[PDB]
Amino acid sequence: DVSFEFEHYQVRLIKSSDAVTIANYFMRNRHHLAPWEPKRSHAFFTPEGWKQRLLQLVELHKHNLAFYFVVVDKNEHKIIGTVSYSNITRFPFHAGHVGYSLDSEYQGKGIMRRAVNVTIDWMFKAQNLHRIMAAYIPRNEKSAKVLAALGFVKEGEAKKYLYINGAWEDHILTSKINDDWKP
Amino acid sequence: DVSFEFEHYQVRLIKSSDAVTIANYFMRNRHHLAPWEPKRSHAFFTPEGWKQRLLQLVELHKHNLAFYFVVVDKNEHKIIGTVSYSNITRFPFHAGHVGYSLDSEYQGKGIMRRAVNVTIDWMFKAQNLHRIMAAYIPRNEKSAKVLAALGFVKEGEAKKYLYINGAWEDHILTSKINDDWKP
Ligand code: NA
Ligand code: NA
Ligand code: NA
Repeated sequence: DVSFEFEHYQVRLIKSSDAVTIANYFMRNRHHLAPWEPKRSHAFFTPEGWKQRLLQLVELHKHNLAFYFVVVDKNEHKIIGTVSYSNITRFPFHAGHVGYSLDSEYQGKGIMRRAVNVTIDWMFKAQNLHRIMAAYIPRNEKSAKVLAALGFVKEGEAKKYLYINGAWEDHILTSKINDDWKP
Repeated sequence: DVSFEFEHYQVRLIKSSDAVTIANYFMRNRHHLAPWEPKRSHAFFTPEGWKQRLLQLVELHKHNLAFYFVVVDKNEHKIIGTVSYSNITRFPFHAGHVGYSLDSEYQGKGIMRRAVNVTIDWMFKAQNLHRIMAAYIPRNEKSAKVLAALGFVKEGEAKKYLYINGAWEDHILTSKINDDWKP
């Protein structure tokens, strides 16, 4: 099954047996991630909430409708990042949205750059997507740099795009196009 | 002295008291190592040979001239690996050579990568080395992957470099440079 390794990390599809570790990761990083993401339900921080979500994701993956990757620190046996491909459409768009997160203690190590690059490559080659879209709040410099480094091209800006922490936030829209897409 | 622990392992400087256990380790891995390393004398595989060797090493440790680390399985109280920093030069090179080995029953667990990573980090930060050199036979894929994972950069190739098991063996030359070295 789908697995990528570099240094002491492993990037792979999330599994049902990840329920506790993924809940631990979002609990651990609750404060760090809170100002950048929409309001989260209680189930989002719990292993029982993730048990249910994982049932849905297994089903989504069966139909090639979603691909939720975790970044594992093999030294620590814990999840330290996520790379999620969602809102996948086939004909006539062949597009998906990518969203990612990283543990607050693993910043500035090029992990997100690598994890996203290897998964985009797989989404293009193994899943035959034509387009991956990403959107980030302009003051999220780390996110901007990652996307630029990976050859995502800025497409414009949607003002007041997503409701986060009680306010509409502008987002830069960016995308990467797969020239080798097969009809 | 210097000590690193992870899982059920400890990486530390070798000591006089290790004479028997280091001997057992090389005697245990004699055959797995013969195709990969230079011919060793008989004394290399005896506790008495190491007593002497250790008296020299203990001395090199004292004047920061050499750092011979062992990897210990704390559960079994056995040495299962080595990481040796030798050929150390201060001004105007600030460089040394790393050589390492792992017990053949302990392969595939990333033990070597972690042992070398944590000690390179110490050589850079606590010993202020500028450069660590490593060289490997191209068909030693296990060694190549360790070095790649730790960010060693290929500098070239030395044909017919070391005489091993009755023939001169080509070696890839690699290094890691400490950008934070202080003059
Ligand atoms: Na953002
Ligand atoms: Na490591
Ligand atoms: Na020989």
